[PDB]
Amino acid sequence: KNRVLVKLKKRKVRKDKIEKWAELALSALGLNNVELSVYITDDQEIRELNKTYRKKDKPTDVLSFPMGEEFGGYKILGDVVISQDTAERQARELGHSLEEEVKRLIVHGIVHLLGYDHEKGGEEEKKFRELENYVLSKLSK
Repeated sequence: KNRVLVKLKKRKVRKDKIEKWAELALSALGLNNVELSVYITDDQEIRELNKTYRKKDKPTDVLSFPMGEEFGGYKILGDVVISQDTAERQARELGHSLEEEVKRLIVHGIVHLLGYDHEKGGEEEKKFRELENYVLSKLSK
C-alpha cells in the first residue's frame, strides 16, 4: 500500500507501533503508493535540524521535511522527525502517555507534510485542525 520507513535513535516506543500509526494515518488520508519516513531522535539532533532548516536554535517536538520526487507513480512524501526527549516532557505536561504524545506528533507531522500549516492562523489553522482531528478520530476508532 504505502511504504513507511521508521528509524529509531530513541526507542522507548515500539517500532511496529509507530509504523502502524503512520500506515493507519496514510490510509485515513486516502493515500496510496507513497513513501513516508519517520525518525524518532533526541533534543540535540532536532535542535541542529531546527537551526539548519528553520533558523531556530532550539529543540522542538516535531519537524516535517517535504521531498516530493516521483518515480512513475510512486511519490516520496518526505520525512517526519520527532524528539522523544521533548515528547516525554509534553506528555508529562499534558497528562498523557509517551505513546499517546508520539502518536499525536506523527499525525501532526504528516498533516504538515501534506502542505497545511496552522501557524498562519485563520482559515489555514481551521483546515489543519479539522484534518488532524479527523485522522486522530480514525486512529482512536
